[PDB]
Amino acid sequence: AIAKRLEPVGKVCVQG
Amino acid sequence: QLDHVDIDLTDKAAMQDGARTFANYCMGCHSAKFQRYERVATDLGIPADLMMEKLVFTGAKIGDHMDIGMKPADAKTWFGAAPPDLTLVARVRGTDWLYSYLRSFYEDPKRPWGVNNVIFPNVGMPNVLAPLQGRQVIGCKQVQVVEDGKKQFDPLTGTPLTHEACDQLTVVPKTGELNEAQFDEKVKNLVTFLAYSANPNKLASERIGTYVLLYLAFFFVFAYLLKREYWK
Amino acid sequence: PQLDHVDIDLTDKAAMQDGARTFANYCMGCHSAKFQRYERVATDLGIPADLMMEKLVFTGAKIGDHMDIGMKPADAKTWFGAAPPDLTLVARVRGTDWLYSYLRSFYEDPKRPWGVNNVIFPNVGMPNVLAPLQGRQVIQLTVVPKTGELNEAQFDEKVKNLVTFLAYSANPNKLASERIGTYVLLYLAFFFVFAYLLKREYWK
Amino acid sequence: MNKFMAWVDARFPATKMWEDHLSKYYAPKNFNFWYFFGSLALLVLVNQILTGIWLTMSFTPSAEEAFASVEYIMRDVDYGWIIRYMHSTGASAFFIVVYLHMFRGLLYGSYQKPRELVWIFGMLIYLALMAEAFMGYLLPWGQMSYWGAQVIISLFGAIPVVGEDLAQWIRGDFLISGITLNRFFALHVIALPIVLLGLVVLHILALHEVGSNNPDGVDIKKKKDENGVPLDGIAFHPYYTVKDIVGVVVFLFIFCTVIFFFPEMGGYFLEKPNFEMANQFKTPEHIAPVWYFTPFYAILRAVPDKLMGVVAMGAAIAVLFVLPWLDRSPVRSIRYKGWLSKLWLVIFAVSFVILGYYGAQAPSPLGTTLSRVCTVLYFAFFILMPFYTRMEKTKPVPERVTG
Amino acid sequence: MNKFMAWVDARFPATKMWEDHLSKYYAPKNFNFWYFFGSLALLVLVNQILTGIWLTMSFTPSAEEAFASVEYIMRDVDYGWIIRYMHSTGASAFFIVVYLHMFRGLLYGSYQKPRELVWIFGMLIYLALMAEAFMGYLLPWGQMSYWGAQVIISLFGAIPVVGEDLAQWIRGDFLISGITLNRFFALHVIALPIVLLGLVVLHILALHEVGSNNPDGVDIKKKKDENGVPLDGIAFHPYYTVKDIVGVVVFLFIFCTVIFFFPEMGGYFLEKPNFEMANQFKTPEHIAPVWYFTPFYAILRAVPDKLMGVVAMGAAIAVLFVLPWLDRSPVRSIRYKGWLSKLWLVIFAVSFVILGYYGAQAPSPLGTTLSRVCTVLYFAFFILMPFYTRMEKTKPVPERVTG
Amino acid sequence: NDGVNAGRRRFLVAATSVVGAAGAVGAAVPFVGSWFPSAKAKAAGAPVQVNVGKIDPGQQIIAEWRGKPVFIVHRTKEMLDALPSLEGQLADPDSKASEQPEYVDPKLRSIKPELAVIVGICTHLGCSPTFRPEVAPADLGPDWKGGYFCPCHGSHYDLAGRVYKGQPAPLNLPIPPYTFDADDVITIGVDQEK
Ligand SMILES: COC1=C(OC)C(=O)C(C/C=C(\C)CC/C=C(\C)CC/C=C(\C)CC/C=C(\C)CC/C=C(\C)CC/C=C(\C)CC/C=C(/C)CC/C=C(\C)CC/C=C(\C)CCC=C(C)C)=C(C)C1=O
Ligand SMILES: COC1=C(OC)C(=O)C(C/C=C(\C)CC/C=C(\C)CC/C=C(\C)CC/C=C(\C)CC/C=C(\C)CC/C=C(\C)CC/C=C(/C)CC/C=C(\C)CC/C=C(\C)CCC=C(C)C)=C(C)C1=O
Ligand SMILES: COC[C@@H](CCO[C@H]1CC[C@@]2(C)C(=CC[C@H]3[C@@H]4C[C@@H]5O[C@]6(CC[C@@H](C)CO6)[C@@H](C)[C@@H]5[C@@]4(C)CC[C@@H]32)C1)CO[C@@H]1O[C@H](CO)[C@@H](O[C@H]2O[C@H](CO)[C@@H](O)[C@H](O)[C@H]2O)[C@H](O)[C@H]1O
Ligand code: HEC
Ligand code: HEC
Ligand code: HEM
Ligand code: HEM
Ligand code: HEM
Ligand code: HEM
Ligand code: FES
Repeated sequence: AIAKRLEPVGKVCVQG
Repeated sequence: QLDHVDIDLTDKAAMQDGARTFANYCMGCHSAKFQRYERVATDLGIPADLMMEKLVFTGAKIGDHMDIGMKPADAKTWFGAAPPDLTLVARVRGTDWLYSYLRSFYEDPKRPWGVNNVIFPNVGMPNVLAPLQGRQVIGCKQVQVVEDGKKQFDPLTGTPLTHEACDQLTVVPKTGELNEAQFDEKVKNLVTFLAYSANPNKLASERIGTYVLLYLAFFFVFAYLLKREYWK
Repeated sequence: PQLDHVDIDLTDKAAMQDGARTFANYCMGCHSAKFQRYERVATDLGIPADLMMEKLVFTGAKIGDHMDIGMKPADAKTWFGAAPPDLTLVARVRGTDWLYSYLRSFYEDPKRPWGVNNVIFPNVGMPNVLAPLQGRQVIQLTVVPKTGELNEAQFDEKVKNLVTFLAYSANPNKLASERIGTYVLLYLAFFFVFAYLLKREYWK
Repeated sequence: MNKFMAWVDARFPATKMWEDHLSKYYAPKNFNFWYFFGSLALLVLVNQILTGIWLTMSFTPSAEEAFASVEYIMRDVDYGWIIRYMHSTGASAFFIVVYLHMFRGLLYGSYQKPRELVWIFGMLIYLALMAEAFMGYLLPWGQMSYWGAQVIISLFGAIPVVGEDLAQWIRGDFLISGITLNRFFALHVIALPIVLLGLVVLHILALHEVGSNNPDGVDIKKKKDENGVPLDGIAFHPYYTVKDIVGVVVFLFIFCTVIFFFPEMGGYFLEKPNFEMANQFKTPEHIAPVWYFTPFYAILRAVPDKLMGVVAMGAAIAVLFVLPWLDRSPVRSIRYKGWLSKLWLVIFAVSFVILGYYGAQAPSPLGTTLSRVCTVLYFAFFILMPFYTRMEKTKPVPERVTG
Repeated sequence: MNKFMAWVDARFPATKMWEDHLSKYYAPKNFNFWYFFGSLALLVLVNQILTGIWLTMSFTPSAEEAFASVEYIMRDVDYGWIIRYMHSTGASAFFIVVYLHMFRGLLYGSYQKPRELVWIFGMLIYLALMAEAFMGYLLPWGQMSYWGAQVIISLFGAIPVVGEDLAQWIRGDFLISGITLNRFFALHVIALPIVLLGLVVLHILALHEVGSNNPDGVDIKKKKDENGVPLDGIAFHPYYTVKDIVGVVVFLFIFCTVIFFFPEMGGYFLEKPNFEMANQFKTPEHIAPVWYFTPFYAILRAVPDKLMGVVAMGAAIAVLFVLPWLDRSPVRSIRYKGWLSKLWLVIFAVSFVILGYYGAQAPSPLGTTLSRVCTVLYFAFFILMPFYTRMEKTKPVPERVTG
Repeated sequence: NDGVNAGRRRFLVAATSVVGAAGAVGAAVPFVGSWFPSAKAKAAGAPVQVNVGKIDPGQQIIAEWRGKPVFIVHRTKEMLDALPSLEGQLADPDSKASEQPEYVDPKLRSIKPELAVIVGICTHLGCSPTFRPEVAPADLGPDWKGGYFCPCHGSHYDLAGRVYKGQPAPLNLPIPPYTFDADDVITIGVDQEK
């Protein structure tokens, strides 16, 4: 619950 | 004219969302250097590992202050004004001022960053929450009709009766992730976190003060009896 | 260890200027003198401010700045195994005789990390940075002939001037102190006679 | 213990002092609400000394760390926020209590003979307190701190000849900087506390030499019983000690309420702009003094001329020194002074409050007009005192205190 | 002025205090060299307060800037080097003068009845001075400073149960750090100066209540003239005021000689390793206390056990408190005590000096043995006093002061 | 005043005094509590990785671990043979009463004999002892065999960190929790695997 609330805004798409 | 916001410092979820917003959209330019990640996690109920993983982006330790890489002199050169430390900004400006300021950015091509602020005219801050709010402009939109405080709501639907006004902050449709209510809640959570940061002792202060006042009432009863008696 | 006595003259402006030159060129690479300012060193040594900036300020600092250096203490401690201490007060921490004997007591010791040891400061972490001037000194200390720019007498003067500047750096108020103290003591001797006579008059 | 006290009394005048100052020291029995404030001033002074000693354990008097050290106290030090709020609220409460103390002196003619020296020591205490609070307000090193110090020390630049040199010498620098911060910290933490403690000692000693006034202005010493005790006199200990204990508890209730619920007091006990770090290059839109300096500020702002404004602000405080010789009333208490004295005391209180209220805001037309009018009235309360204290008709002072 | 003093005296105890304490206060006329040191201690306390106030205007009580701020005082502040040397040499002179004062008390039995309270207040002053000097010595934040603070705070770690927790609480940290430095700065700069001022006031008040002893130990109050003035008594003002002025001038001559020519005094007033910034990881090869703390340090170093060494040091100072009751001699002055008292006072002086001398250098075999012998002699001077003050035969005390 | 009610006066005085004393304790709570380690102090410290392959025989290096100096000494053979010869001079030769990891040698007080990692803080009043590997210094006596000598009050430890008898120091120098990440690299602050 807290972890979802605190998710960083920037999402990075990584190879594999 | 500021907009009132009812800020609940006992809401851990709201403060957590505000802390996330501050760590992501705000700590790029603004520091909270008078405040430690460890204390923020303890007061917001965030586990230390979770705080480290989710809110500490600068490689600092949990007990370190919320410092940022942007130096005040560099940022003053770049923006024309140094982004102030935001630990105490809630105390410096108040929560209503912050709530109105973060929602009052509107496009203004005449300005260095293309935006101006109703609350803080000619502010040097770029509109960094534009992706969330969307494009906000000084345009024409529907505003509730008011005549000498005679505010008209719809008796049946309970929604406002509105007329067009042509000098209002209007968000261009389908330009931001969040609608007006969602951005309102985002800004409310951010201002709640800032209010906590400015005064992290508020809740403990109220508790301790309640106990102190109870004790002082007790002691006053005894001192008053010892006075009125012995004055006979 | 046994130290060599050196007579340090803090009124010798030329000697202190040579010592300041040696400190700026050979010593400020690793050591700071961060508790004194270039401006005050220039004023006390009789060096013009422009001349001080041109000849002794290599860090790009202003005349009024502390004699700081780029080598940070943590980095130097990692690199050398020991942090080069700030030398502003070293003449008071160690004394001029100890400094004079130490800067002349470096000899070659291959077992050491920097290939040198010191009689005064055994197993010291200092590289022998004045080797070009003194030459190759080996163990009794003897300098290998034709290995340094200066002979024994010329190098001793260089160390003496450097130690003299270090002596001044540790105590920049010594000359002004002895001048003021002379007048304070003269006044107190003058005041004592009046106080003594006043006491003698009353105690009859 | 009896034997222990006998041993001490042979070697220390403990019982003698106790019976000379607190017990067997007969104060008028008709003290009222207005006589709580000397003991409350002592309590606030003790609070300031203790909380300041503890803040000093964590405060850093450097321009680079003063504000950060204050936040370290507020957040990192265990209960440090409590101590800091005790200190700030205690400065504000010190001025509240001291102003009510001085107003009691005005009300009951307590500055008049024989208490002229008591009043003068009290005014020296007030000067020391103003200096102490001014130098303390610089210590946080916020925007208000820095810029108020800047303006207040620029006032010393208004002296026609030596003004600029004197201001630079006071600052210790060409501007307000960390040198000024450290200097004011040293003065505020030791020198002025020592001066204030000595002045309070002298003040209480003078009072006990001449004895306390009372709300009726009756010289209770005139009427004494067969034992030599005034008929209207009661031993300070225990009666007024317990009364002052009750007053101290009430004051502590208010003080702790402010500390734990409203430490800022609407931005008057802790000014909002002072929560922003001092910026030598950006000054606040409106810079105002702490509330307890606002009245004199208004006076200084009421005078169009700079040097004349500084002189008028200084005289606003200096005239209270000569107050004992300005009052020519045959009676002490306002209860028995003529209508003119009552009217002028009301006018002075209203003018002081209005000056403080309008010195706390940015200049305004009505504000400026009322500030000038109230400056005139404030100075007329003193300048006309020697006249309207004689013109009025005073009531006969009763032989015995009323109640 | 006559009229001005008449005005003051009706409102202040000015003349009465002057004639009770300084004038018309008849002290024995046979005060010698050993009676200069109370006034000199007062002067050194005033010097310490003033110089420390001026140092506090430029000192930064942070681990990052304390040493740098001290050098800033020495080099950048105009005459700041003078003030700092006055302060350090004044601490050393404070302990010199206080030790000579205590030794006068030992010589002439000034601790005996009726001056037990005078002696106890003096011992409280000495404890406050030890604490003040220790906490001041930490402030420069040199190697001496840091490691002396470490050792002395860890002394509290010797307590079997609450020792470690108490030491951590005193530190404010898990090791000596800027927290300890700042806390000790606060205690040194305000709390203990206030305590010392209060204790000095109490000390002098007790002395004036019971009266001053004299070298002959003659109670001059027994014999009085028809006016009530003791036959051997002279007004303290002007005779002893001028004598103390001469003593003050001589002390100032020595003090200024040290300040302006020998401020370090061979490394005993300003220690050489304290010119190196504090290093948490490098302990100086010769970590010795300031000279005036060496005698007790030696005592602690002479005891093989940790806790027993700490207790022995504590008991070395605490024993001086009970001295007024250990001395059962029928006479006050050493001039009329038996050979045993003179021999044991010589033994105590020699033991104290030897402990200080060997406590000022690194451990040695002869040093250790002499430290251990002088530790037992120092304690035997007190533990055997109740016995050898009765075994000895005392000369008759003259009815009049000799001279 | 007519017939003061004693007992009631005594009770009220006592109750007011007790309540005021409780309030005094409460008002002291902030001042006493502020002296405990603050958030600045509680920053703690992380384990330090030290490369010990470059330590010459009979030499020592200082590692900064949690604000304390750690003596990492590369012990030569001769001092290792000498260490058992000192057991008659040591208060706790087997380290029964000292603080050390459960996995270090009770006598050598190290994971490997040739290297000793010791928390370099004297167990009497807490100062880092001076490292004196020399055999028989004039000042340290002829019976010396190398070790540590506290410069504060002259506390003798052997090269294993064990305190000599009759010494201000009652305990052997603490051994920090450390491991060998590699034959020449240790880490101070983390226990070694069982
Ligand atoms: C917006 O803005 C504004 C506001 O703001 C926001 C305002 O609020 C206000 C309103 C302002 C107010 C009402 C606030 C008022 C505040 C104040 C009053 C603050 C003022 C404070 C200062 C600026 C500080 C000024 C301090 C000064 C000038 C005093 C300086 C004192 C010294 C430096 C002391 C000198 C030191 C000395 C003499 C050393 C001691 C010397 C010795 C001799 C010691 C003894 C030595 C010996 C014994 C040795 C010699 C031996 C002798 C004598 C021989 C004989 C021996 C014997 C001992 C007998 C305004 C107008 C404003 O618009
Ligand atoms: C080599 O190396 C070595 C050297 O070195 C180099 C050495 O030198 C030495 C040699 C050592 C020496 C000889 C040195 C000796 C030096 C020393 C003795 C130094 C020791 C100093 C310290 C370590 C400091 C220790 C300090 C301690 C333990 C004391 C701590 C005190 C406090 C924290 C104060 C407590 C705070 C309180 C209680 C606040 C006050 C409370 C209140 C209640 C205030 C009032 C409140 C109110 C009024 C509100 C409540 C209202 C009430 C009461 C209701 C009624 C109302 C009314 C007012 C009546 C050695 C051995 C050594 O080998
Ligand atoms: C163990 O005794 C120490 C000395 C003799 C010890 O003389 C004693 C001389 C007297 C004195 C100062 C001593 C204790 C308590 C002192 C008292 C406490 C009370 O306090 C007060 C105040 C408080 C009140 C409550 C009570 O009264 C007093 C009135 C009382 C008091 C202060 C008065 C005086 C007492 C030591 C013998 O030393 C041997 O020699 C070596 C010592 O280190 C040890 O050798 C080992 O360690 C060496 C490392 O150097 C290696 O060389 C070796 O190889 C290796 O074998 C060996 O173990 C050890 O025995
Ligand atoms: C979350 C997205 C943010 C919040 C909430 C705030 N900021 Fe900023 N900001 C920036 C600059 C260069 C300034 C100075 C502008 C000027 O002085 O004219 C500011 C200012 C503010 C203020 C005003 C505080 C005051 O006391 O006046 C507030 C309340 C504030 N900011 C809140 C720059 C930036 C920036 C760089 C791109 C970012 C990412 C943010 N600000 C983010 C936030
Ligand atoms: C880097 C190559 C250095 C230069 C160039 C100089 N010094 Fe040095 N110094 C250096 C280190 C790494 C150390 C510490 C050695 C150790 O084992 O602790 C030092 C130390 C000194 C000292 C000792 C001071 C003291 O122990 O209190 C002195 C007196 C000293 N250095 C003087 C000095 C002079 C005069 C130099 C120019 C001729 C000089 N140093 C250059 C590193 C370096
Ligand atoms: C009459 C007595 C005193 C008064 C009126 C007074 C007033 C003040 C004021 C108004 C402040 C500003 C507080 C703020 O706005 O943050 C302050 C700060 C400070 N004071 Fe004082 N003070 C007094 C005595 C003392 C004493 C005796 C000490 C120390 C011994 C002290 C130490 C401090 C410190 C360290 C600060 C900075 C921390 C802070 O601002 O809270 N004060 N003082
Ligand atoms: C700031 C710290 C002060 C303290 C601690 C203090 C203390 C006291 C105390 C305990 C009393 C006796 C009780 C009482 O009358 O309330 C007293 C009386 C008095 N005080 Fe204060 N005082 C202070 C400041 C002042 C000031 C600023 C003034 C006036 C400028 C003043 C003027 C007087 C007078 C005139 C009296 C005696 C009058 C009477 O008996 O009615 N005092 N003071
Ligand atoms: C440290 C600051 C001190 C000050 C300012 C001070 C002040 C004085 C003064 C002015 C006198 C009278 C004049 C004189 O005897 O020279 C005196 C007497 C005395 N002092 Fe102190 N003193 C201090 C410390 C001490 C200490 C540490 C002790 C003992 C432990 C002590 C014990 C005594 C005694 C017993 C007398 C009476 C001497 C006699 O009557 O012969 N004082 N003091
Ligand atoms: C009995 C009174 C005092 C004694 C015996 C005393 C003793 C000392 C000593 C020995 C030092 C170390 C100086 C050094 O080694 O360089 C020191 C430092 C210091 N003291 Fe005190 N002190 C006293 C009172 C005061 C007071 C009242 C203040 C402030 C009002 C003060 C302020 C300072 C400061 C700022 C330092 C650090 C700067 C420096 O080391 O020169 N002292 N003190
Ligand atoms: S510090 Fe090691 S013996 Fe005291």
